[PDB]
Amino acid sequence: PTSENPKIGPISEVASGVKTAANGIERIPVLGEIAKPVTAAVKWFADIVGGVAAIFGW
Amino acid sequence: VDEMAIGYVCGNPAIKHVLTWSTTDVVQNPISNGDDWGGVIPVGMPCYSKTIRAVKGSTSKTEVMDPAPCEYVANLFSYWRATMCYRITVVKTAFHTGRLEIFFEPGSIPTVRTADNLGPDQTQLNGTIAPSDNNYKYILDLTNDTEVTIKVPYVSNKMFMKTVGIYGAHDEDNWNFDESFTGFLCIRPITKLMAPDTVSQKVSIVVWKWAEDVVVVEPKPLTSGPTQVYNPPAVARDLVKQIDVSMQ
Amino acid sequence: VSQKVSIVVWKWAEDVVVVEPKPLTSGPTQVYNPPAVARDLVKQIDVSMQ
Amino acid sequence: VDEMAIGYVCGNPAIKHVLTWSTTDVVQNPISNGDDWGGVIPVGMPCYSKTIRAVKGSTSKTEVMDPAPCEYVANLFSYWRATMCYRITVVKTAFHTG
Amino acid sequence: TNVHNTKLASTSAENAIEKEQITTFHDVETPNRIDTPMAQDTSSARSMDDTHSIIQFLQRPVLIDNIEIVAGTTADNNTALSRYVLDRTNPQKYIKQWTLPSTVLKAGGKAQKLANFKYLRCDVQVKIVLNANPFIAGRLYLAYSPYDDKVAPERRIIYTSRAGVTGYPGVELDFQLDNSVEMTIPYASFQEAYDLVSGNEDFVQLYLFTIAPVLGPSAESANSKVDLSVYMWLDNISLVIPTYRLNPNL
Amino acid sequence: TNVHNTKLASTSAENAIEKEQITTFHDVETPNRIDTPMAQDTSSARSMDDTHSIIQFLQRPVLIDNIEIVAGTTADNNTALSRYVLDRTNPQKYIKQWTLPSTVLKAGGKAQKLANFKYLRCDVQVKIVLNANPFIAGRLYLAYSPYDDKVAPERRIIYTSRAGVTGYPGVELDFQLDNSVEMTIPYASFQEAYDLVSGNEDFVQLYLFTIAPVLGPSAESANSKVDLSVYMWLDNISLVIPTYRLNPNL
Amino acid sequence: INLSNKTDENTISFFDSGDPERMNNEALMRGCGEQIVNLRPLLRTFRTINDNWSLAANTKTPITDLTNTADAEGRDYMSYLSFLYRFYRGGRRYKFFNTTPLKQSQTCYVRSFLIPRNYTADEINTDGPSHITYPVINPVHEVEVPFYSQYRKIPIASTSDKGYDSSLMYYTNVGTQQIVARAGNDDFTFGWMIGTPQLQGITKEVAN
Amino acid sequence: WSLAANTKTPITDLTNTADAEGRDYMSYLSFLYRFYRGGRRYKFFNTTPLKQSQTCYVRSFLIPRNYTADEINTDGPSHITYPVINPVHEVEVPFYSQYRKIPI
Repeated sequence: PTSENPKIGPISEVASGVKTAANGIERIPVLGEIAKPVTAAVKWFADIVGGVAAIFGW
Repeated sequence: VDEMAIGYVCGNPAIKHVLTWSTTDVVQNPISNGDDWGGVIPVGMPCYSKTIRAVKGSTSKTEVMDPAPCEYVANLFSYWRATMCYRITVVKTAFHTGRLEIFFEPGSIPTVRTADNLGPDQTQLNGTIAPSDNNYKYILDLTNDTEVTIKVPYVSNKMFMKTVGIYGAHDEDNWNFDESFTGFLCIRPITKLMAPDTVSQKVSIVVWKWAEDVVVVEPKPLTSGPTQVYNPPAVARDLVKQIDVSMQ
Repeated sequence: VSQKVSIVVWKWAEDVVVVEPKPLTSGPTQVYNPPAVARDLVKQIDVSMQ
Repeated sequence: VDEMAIGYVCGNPAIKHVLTWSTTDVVQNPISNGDDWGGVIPVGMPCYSKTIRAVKGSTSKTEVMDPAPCEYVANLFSYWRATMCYRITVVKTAFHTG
Repeated sequence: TNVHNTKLASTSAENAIEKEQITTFHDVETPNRIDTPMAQDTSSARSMDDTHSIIQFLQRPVLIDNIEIVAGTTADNNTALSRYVLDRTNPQKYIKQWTLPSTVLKAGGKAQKLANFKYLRCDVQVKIVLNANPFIAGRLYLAYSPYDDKVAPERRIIYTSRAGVTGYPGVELDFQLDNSVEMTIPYASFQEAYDLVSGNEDFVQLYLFTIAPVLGPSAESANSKVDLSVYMWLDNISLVIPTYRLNPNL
Repeated sequence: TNVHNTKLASTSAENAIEKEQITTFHDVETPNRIDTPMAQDTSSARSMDDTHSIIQFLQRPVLIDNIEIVAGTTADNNTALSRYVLDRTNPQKYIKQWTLPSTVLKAGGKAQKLANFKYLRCDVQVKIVLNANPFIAGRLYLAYSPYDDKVAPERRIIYTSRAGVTGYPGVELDFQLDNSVEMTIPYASFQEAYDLVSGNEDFVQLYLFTIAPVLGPSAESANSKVDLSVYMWLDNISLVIPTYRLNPNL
Repeated sequence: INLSNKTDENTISFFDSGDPERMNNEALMRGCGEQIVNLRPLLRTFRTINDNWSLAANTKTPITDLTNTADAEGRDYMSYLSFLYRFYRGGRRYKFFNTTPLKQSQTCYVRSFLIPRNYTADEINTDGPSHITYPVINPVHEVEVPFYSQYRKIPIASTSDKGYDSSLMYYTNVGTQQIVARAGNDDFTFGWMIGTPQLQGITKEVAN
Repeated sequence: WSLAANTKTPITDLTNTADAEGRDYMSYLSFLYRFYRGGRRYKFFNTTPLKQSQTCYVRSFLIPRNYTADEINTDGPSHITYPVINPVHEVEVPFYSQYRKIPI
């Protein structure tokens, strides 16, 4: 994208995997718009499954 | 399903017209019987219909609107652009027959302007003053069929139209209403309603409204006041709530 | 024929460079708005900083 | 086209002199007839011409200028450097010579 | 040379001929034009719809007439088509007659587009939408007679028999079978084109006859009736030769 | 089945939708048409000329004005363009002014073709043919000012200087160099198309100024003069959306 | 003709027009500069529910005091869009801009705690996570409330249970005035769609 | 530019005056053109000489051009500053238009 700021936008954009115009009448799933299963996709659950030292207070 | 999507909300249809088509209604005359905007369907997302709730004690004259899910969303924004879709269903039997003219006229609507409201002028929409010959239309035969979905793509000399609509529209304030709609559909008979004496001498014309291909421009309303939901009071003597806008 | 001819002169610039974005004038840049009548006084813009 | 470019604005010509050249005008004498800077063309971007609008009631003596698109731009800046171009057209017939 | 927002006076090629649509300018030298540099289309009209032509405009259906025939009426619209016609004081009865192509040229704002044109060739397209509840019966015959107003009486669709009328080019129009009929009347002039200025002549008459009157219940009722609506437009069109004259009839 | 000159009543497909240009007929069953068998074009209109469209009709030059400036006249048409304008009671003098695009929509029978249409996008093409014997000299400036009637006075081509006027888009028009000038005024509306029904608004004014008055012999004579004729037409046209309404102004 | 009342499901679109997506985009690239495609973004924006909320000194004020009023008005997005749905989930964000006109104490501070919804301050402790600001150096609080719920979806209706999701307490050692703007966290969304209510427009008290 | 307390002041009040003067670039350069597009930026540096309230704050909203404050709601996107910690507002106005070009 064509910016003049060294930071193109405010946040980091996470992709989706949806395939519909977003303003259209066609019914679109909400699970494709964000994907946040019960996995290491969320930070804290990843920290638990990896048993990081912070979840123990270190 | 994502139910917060503008296409899922504005894609939920709602009944905005239920007209009565009698055997006496004249050809090339809008079907005015039954409802507050009889025959004339302002083509747009905003709300074109309102009623005035009066309470005496002087009178307060509160105005109430009839939004469809497409008109609820548009009210949150200033300008709109969309493709307006209308399912015009007729409640009849196998023994009612008739033709129905549904033509689109761009621009301003012929309005009878009231001190507190705004409605159509049925005298200026007859086949003599309003010939439907140079007009996009769909002649619907009611011999066996009942309905037709008419989609009106966005046509205007503006990239976006206003979302004000009927809000604060009256004899003095009528500009923002005209610049909130691309035109209007008028439902007129081409052939009087034929009906035996063994069935009803009148049919109902139900019209559902919804939008496609929607874009909304700025997240601020064009209204004099903020967005306010009408909470019906218990008794008719009761005054309605007004929200404090004093910033101090 | 006429005993006089007109000498029209058009003016324009090429190979232009301009140095600083501030005028050298005693006062700011002001466009002349012709008043209606010749008795009318012209507008003067307030330059008082307080 | 980019119409905000200094070369597009300063490249729009404008009439700053319309002089009258009569049969009586003397050789090697500037053609002074007709306009406020007769014969003399100050070579530069800035404006060289102004008139004084006087209004009495004492007098205020407001001065007004005649900018071309090149002189309108220069007034926004302090110093200028440019190549000045002048199309000197004569309104005549096939029977005027000189 | 390279100046903007102005075209200065200059010499040019010494023999110029610019042809706009029908006007042809000869100039001693090529005009000194100023056009817009790197022009754009800053509108949206080409995105809203297609730009219709005059041929398209004249192809638009126009509502000409709306008829309502009631049963149990000894009127010309309901009285049927007669086996014989022995005299002209007793001719065939019809529901409605149309002089063509006038009835279309004088309708739907078509005269506004035919104006400033001298010659026309067109076919007339007719569509009738009838509506009658399932308890009403009947049968009409839509036929066209060329030169009916200008041809001898013995040769007219009026003043002939039912078997003669129904020998004309037409469409049988039953209420419960054919709720709608279409008809193409060809270019009926004997000359190479319709004259839209001088000759206000009509060349084909369109008749709507009645084979069987409206058959409804014996009990008198406002519902034993049928409603008609006639649409007309042109087809196979050719407007060619301009002119400053107009027909005040249209 | 095979019968001629008639279409008998019959059943057909139970859901028919015929779309003519803009009208769309739904019928319970397919209409029972009668068309001409092995039809022909028995006219010659297609051989005489081409059938012009509305875009072509609107591209036809129309004579708008004929001006005649005489020398030795202190009239607004001959008095020249002034170095300064200090007051509005003393503005710049012009030969003729034109509100656009109205002056063209209301000319040459173009309103007849623009009728029954709601939106327009068009450029205005101007051609001036001047004629002046070889013994007359002079120089005019044809310029156009957008929103001149709606913009603040200080921003108008009227109420500005000669160097301001000649800073506008225009054509220098000398009598002995440029006997003819052309000009293309673009689509000047700020909105997506001209509204031909509701908004009778004009967006660009066309001015014909005088740099140098008519220079002719000292001896008074009826021959020391020039005659002008202004032609106008449209270009880059788009008529899109029909309507039953009309502007009574046109 | 067959005696029948049927639906053929016929659809007609007028005008021989171009692609609405392309034209809409062209329009937004000239008159908007953005394209709103969903209403959760409006639940992320912050909008005012009260532009002056006065409080008493040394008083723990649950913000339900204010949001029970605001949710019925329809002035903010979290209220206007709540009339289209029945359920909601996720946390909420509140911003309190100081507008206190008078000086009460040398050191004014704002403090916020958690509280189960529909509880009173006399029913809950001032423990747990808190956030403290000083309106003189930071006149904006910017606290956030997580979704600490017993249920995966909260109804906008009433319930038998109470204190099943978290809310906010607001404490000021002095009488302060606030611009109260709220929004949803990056997980807030509303439930499943229903019909619209009526809208309230202009009121014109006329002399009779 | 002095203002009154608890008063919503449209900046047209000031820009209608300024555009005719020719003092700023957005006005001087507007006399060369007829159309414009795009948004605008405004900076408000505080020069208030007197103290009225313990807590002074500046707030800015959107408004359609040539409207009055009595014709518009105080909703939509806003920006608030406190002149004592931040004496410069630095708000920006987008091009929220029905038209692709606005005439002067």
